[PDB]
Amino acid sequence: PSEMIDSVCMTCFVALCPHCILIGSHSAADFSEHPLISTLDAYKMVMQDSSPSEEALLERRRRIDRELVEKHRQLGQLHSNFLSVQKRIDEASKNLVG
Amino acid sequence: FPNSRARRLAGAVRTEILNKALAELEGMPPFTPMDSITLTHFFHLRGINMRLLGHMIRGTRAAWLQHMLHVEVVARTVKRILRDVLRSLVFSAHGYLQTARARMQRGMKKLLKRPPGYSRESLLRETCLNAPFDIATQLLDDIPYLLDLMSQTFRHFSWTDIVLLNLFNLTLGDSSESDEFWSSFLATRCSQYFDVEAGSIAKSRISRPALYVAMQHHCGISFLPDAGALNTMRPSAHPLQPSHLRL
Amino acid sequence: FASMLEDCIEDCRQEPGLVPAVWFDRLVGRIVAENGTPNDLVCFISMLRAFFSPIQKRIFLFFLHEEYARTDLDPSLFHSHAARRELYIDTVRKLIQVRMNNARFREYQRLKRLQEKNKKDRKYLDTTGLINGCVWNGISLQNLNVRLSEQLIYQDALEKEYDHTDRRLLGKGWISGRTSTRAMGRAAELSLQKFGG
Amino acid sequence: SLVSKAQVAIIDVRRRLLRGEKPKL
Amino acid sequence: AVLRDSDEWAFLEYLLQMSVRTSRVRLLQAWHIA
Amino acid sequence: RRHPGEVYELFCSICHVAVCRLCRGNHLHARS
Amino acid sequence: RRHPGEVYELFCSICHVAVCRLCRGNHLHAAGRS
Amino acid sequence: RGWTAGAVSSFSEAAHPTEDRPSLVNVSVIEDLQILAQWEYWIQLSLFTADLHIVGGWNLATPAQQQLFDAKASALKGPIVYSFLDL
Amino acid sequence: QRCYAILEEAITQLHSCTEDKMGAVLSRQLELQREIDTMDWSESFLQYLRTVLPPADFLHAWLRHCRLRDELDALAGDPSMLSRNVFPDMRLQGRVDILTDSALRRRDYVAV
Amino acid sequence: FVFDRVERKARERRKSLEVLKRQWAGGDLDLCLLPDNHPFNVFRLFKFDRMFMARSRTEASSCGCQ
Amino acid sequence: CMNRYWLAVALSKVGRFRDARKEAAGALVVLEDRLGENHPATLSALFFVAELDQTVGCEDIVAPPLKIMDGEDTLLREFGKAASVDVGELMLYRPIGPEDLEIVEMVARDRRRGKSRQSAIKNFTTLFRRVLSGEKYLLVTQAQYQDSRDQGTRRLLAAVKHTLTVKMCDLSLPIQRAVAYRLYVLCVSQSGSSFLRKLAAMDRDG
Amino acid sequence: VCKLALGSVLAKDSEPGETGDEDFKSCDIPGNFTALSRRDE
Amino acid sequence: GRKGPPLYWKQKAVQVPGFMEIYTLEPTTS
Repeated sequence: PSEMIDSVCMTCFVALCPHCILIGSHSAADFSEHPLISTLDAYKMVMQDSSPSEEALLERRRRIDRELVEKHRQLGQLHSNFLSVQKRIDEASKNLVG
Repeated sequence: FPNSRARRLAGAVRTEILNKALAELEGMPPFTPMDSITLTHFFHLRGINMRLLGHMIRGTRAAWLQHMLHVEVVARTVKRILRDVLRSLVFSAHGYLQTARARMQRGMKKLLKRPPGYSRESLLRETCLNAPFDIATQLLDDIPYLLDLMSQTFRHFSWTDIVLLNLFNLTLGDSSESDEFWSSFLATRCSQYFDVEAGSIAKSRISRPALYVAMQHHCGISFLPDAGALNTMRPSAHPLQPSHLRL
Repeated sequence: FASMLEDCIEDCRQEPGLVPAVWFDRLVGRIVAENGTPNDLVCFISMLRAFFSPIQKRIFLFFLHEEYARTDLDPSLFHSHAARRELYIDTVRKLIQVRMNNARFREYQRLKRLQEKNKKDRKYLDTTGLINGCVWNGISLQNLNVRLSEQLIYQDALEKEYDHTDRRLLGKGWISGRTSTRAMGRAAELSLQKFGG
Repeated sequence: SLVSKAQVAIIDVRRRLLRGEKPKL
Repeated sequence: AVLRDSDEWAFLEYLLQMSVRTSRVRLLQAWHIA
Repeated sequence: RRHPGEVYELFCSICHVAVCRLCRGNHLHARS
Repeated sequence: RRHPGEVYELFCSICHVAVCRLCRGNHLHAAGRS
Repeated sequence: RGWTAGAVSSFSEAAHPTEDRPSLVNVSVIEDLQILAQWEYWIQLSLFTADLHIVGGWNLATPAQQQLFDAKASALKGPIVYSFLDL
Repeated sequence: QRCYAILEEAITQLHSCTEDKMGAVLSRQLELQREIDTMDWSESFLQYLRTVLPPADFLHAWLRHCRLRDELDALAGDPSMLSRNVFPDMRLQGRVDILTDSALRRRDYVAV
Repeated sequence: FVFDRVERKARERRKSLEVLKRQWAGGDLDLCLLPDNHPFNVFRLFKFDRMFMARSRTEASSCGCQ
Repeated sequence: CMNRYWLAVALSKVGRFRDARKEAAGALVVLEDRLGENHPATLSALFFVAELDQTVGCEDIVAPPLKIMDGEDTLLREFGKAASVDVGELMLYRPIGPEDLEIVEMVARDRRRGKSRQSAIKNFTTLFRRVLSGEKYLLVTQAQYQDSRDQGTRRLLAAVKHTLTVKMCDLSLPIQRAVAYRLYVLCVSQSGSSFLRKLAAMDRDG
Repeated sequence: VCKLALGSVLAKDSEPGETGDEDFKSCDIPGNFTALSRRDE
Repeated sequence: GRKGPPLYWKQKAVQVPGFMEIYTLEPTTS
């Protein structure tokens, strides 16, 4: 406490201070896999919804929605085949009893 | 060999004499055959061979008698799964008479290397018996049997007791490996033993205690708990333990 | 191409000589301009099965797209088989290693007894079950894989008697999506790509 | 090497404080 | 057998589609039997 | 139809069928 | 600079020159990995 | 026993073969602020309330037990859902 | 009566083969339908926090929310595969004939 | 050479084993392997069968011979 | 001449394929003219000239350029796999699509690789003919001799596998489409009548 | 917090006319699946 | 008498040598 947040790690989504990068969490051998910025820039990306997590959100929208389209067609084809063979039963009943 | 009319004694015992013994049995006579042994002496005295459980299933309308035969076909399939696992593990080491799968496996030298109590192939007995590897691993398993063997300080056991209980818990239990057994091994082995295709055999539409007494007589082993004891327990992955055996 | 089986070495032959380039010209000739033999289909299948790259086979299948307008069955069926064989070879390796370490413990009891008695005396696809998979084949043996892998965690610390997510204590961090199977989260990777170095 | 060994001790201490590991009263 | 997209193949495909009175019938193969 | 996505552009006039931008390569008479 | 404008994407290890998209399958050491 | 203090497993099949129970619970203390914070935003999400703030926590499961449950869930080919129940 | 016993045996085979075929796909479809609606619900809470929190509270809440998305990434798995290689492959086969005994006499004369 | 307690209960196991073996069953029994060239092979059907002769090893009624 | 052959070996191994084909061609010409045709030196050089004619004609069909190396361009990330890097794996899970056919029609119709495939076919057939002709007759001199036959048949199998790799990879797209449709009518016939199942799997007896 | 391993799911999805969760309590889960789901709005 | 290092223990179970009774010990702790 009593040091203010000036940095937000973007690969960790955690808030750090200058003392919190020397003694605290992001203190060992790091950087080039731990990007940090100013929190003013980080606030700009939430409002303009263009953060890497906001458009990784959108990638996950496309992946799951495309898989819903394929699964809905698979329910349709399995239901069509189930009442296809059921129709073969009904024709077999009208034919064998006939 | 069938001469010219033995195909007619065969052709009637499966089509009309079968459907007659079924017709008596769906009318519910006074004291319909109750256990498995009265059911077998029923069909045997009528002349129908017992290995036609598939045809007797297909010829019945009543949902009762569907379940009675579903007890019988599973009981004899688990009987043969019990038998061939015991045979394939005894005659498998190296010498004299041994099973065909034990001779065929020339591999396993590509994995074990010589840098001993191990006779090499002794480490992977899961492949000598005639089942797929996923089913086979729980057939030879001891991890859910520690607590009971801890407590018994008098009664000895055998490995034959362990492979017994692995088979009984994979058929009767609330285990997910028990669901695996009914979906890929017990269903397919019923189809190639008694002509009962894998769709009809399901774990849900069978009675847990009546199938258990059916294994009491077919498999040739008697347990201390009865049919009513299994109903009055909480469901469990391996509900049957070594101390539940008598002789 | 070499071993094959009987009946004019399996892929159908002709007049003696007939160098394999013009022989293969005959083989594609019988299939299209049809006057062929029952083993002529096994020619072009057995040759295509071993000679094309996986991309070349995928283009060959893709010429059929009137029927089967869908794609990517090949990577899906390859990933199921790659998961199955990788799961199989690990589970047997854990099972054998559990059984050597446990019988090493029985020998460890035996050696301390023989010194105790002495001391008192001195005193490419290969479809098996991955297709039409609905009988839940994964649950049976992945359960054994999880139990046996951490069984070795027990057994290792019996030998020694004889921190992959929350690394900020060390000073590294808590990278999002750092579960044991993966090395970088989806949002964390895409921050490394464009939003930094 | 002493700084490396001192981190191995100190991190092991911090891991025990997260569990709570109250000192010998 | 009639080759794919040949002259006889188009005659068989059009004659089939015209008799079934639909466009969803397609010829898979046209083996000669004569 | 022999490949989706892009539209027809030209004409064949020997075997009467529509020709796309990728289609003339497998056309042996490619002019007419 | 020998195929104009398609941007490099990876490196060749045995010969010290980077690899473009068009020349990846026919590079100098295109075929532990190079 | 000198066998550490709760950092390995439970052996669900091996310890309770006749009983269908999850595990025996531990106590611990959650004083890590980042874990305490992520649990707070979980309850804030579940209740639509930007007024709820956490006062403490108690992990009644070892981290090794959490990993064993995660691998069993993927073995079941099913995900993990957090259920926030009243006591 | 032996008509309807054979025909319901085919019906029981049809309903059992459809139950475990559709079971693998319907379980995956409801898995992803829950997956869309849970994360869409999570965005509704962040939109509420956009309009209610001051800029200091909302930045901390946004850091919380990015970890919330990535923890939902981990606690979702990726089975795929088995729920994708099941196909609508069901068909009816059989040979049922009503035969007189003297018709069975003629069948055996042709056969063995 | 395994524990003393389990040595004495294995010794107890083989001790109780002949008690089951005798009294109501015959008082242990001797076996002849009877190799597969005997003229008892007519009683045999398959080429992998194993025949065993059984002498009572008791007072019996001098009948035995199973 | 042996210097010129191994220089083409080093140039083919380093990667420059045109100047190694030219250098091995001059070595093959002078070694053929002076020192016969059935020498293993001549057979190794002519197998080498054929081998580069294989490699310069089939590197594009086996490995098309495509649009790989970009996550959303090779699945992988869509299946949960966290990148692969290695091109031998990126080719393996690349799905074929309607947009790749500009490159597919490019590679199959590329003239430089096509007539290098044809020049490959000519050189492997002469290699196969010479190995078969030289293996008909032994050599009779005054010395103890080994088998000298396992290398002769190994070069024959080399001049059979390599001929069929070139000749099958050099197939016109209308021909490959007709073969693929023939395998389709074989495949769709299996759920059919007894006469249809046998006739689609040839069986042209009746 | 009950971290639960949700297995294969069935939307029971009680039909309009239901008086409560009596169908979501007493019904036996089919052996194909291991879980049940209900939208309560 | 259940105390000490778990490699050796002593044979109490009917055939289990003693080193599998750590495979049944749930970690009770407070």
